[PDB]
Amino acid sequence: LVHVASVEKGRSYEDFQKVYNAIALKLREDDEYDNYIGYGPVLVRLAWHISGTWDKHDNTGGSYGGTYRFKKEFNDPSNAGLQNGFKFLEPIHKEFPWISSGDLFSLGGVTAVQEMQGPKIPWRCGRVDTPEDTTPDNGRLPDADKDAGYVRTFFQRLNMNDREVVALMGAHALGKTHLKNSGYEGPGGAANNVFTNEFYLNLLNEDWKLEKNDANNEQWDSKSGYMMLPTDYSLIQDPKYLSIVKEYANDQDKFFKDFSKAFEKLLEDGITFPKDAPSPFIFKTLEEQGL
Ligand code: HEM
Repeated sequence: LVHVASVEKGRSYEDFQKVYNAIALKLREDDEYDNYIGYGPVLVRLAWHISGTWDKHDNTGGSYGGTYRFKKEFNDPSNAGLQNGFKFLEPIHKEFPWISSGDLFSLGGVTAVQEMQGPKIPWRCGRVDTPEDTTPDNGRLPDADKDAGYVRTFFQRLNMNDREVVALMGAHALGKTHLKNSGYEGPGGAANNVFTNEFYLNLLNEDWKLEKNDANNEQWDSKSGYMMLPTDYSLIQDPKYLSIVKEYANDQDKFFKDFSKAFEKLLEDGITFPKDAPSPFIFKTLEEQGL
């Protein structure tokens, strides 16, 4: 399967910076969502789940085709709760009907991270919508109730290595688990709509307790009111993972730099970019624009 990036006709940096600003302006406006967390965390989760279907072996799945717009992927049990990120973006797609679905879902994730004061993420245009029959089947996204060997093995399919996996998981400092979506409940920290390295700090400094929640699932709970998933706590159980966790709890700039590279790579897996294709765009935030 080859998927070649095709820039939307005649579009350039300024067009996509207009779509960025539209998403970012609505993130500021619709602030009440999920008890004032706002839409940013569900939008970086949506960009991860449309990319996380990729399989390196046959180049199926991935962010290129925008296939989450089809019922099979929209109704995947693993995507429960992401309909709220879709409905947030649907106004903006009506306003810029020329951007492809893959591009709009991935730029929403980029915009949310930078607007929640994360690192800049280089983003590239050119994903092309593909037919309903290209939609990957349910079951390619990871279970939460498993251990470190499962996480390592699952992420080899998206060929991410240990460092990349640990840098990507730092995004679980954002938002929260919702019992009616996943059977898990609670936030992982106090700053859950500002991008920081707090996931790593909480993992190493809190007093975790294995408890059973109302959906009868086990999760790691702390006195402070935070929770960690079994696959999250996995990172301090494995010796290779645990020493990268310590590296990111001791250096927030290295965390930001490595997250930026692994999230771009995540979003680009499966796509062939021609050598005459434009460079990756670095978008300015509303704040850097005085907007
Ligand atoms: C083995 C890996 C992973 C598993 C099992 C997993 C699982 C989960 C689960 C069960 C939730 C709760 C969903 C809900 O109830 O609403 C969640 C939320 C979230 N995850 Fe993951 N995740 C994984 C990796 C990642 C990665 C790599 C990213 C992003 C780079 C990510 C970003 C998020 C975000 C931002 C949320 C919060 C959503 C919200 O607030 O609504 N996840 N994760």
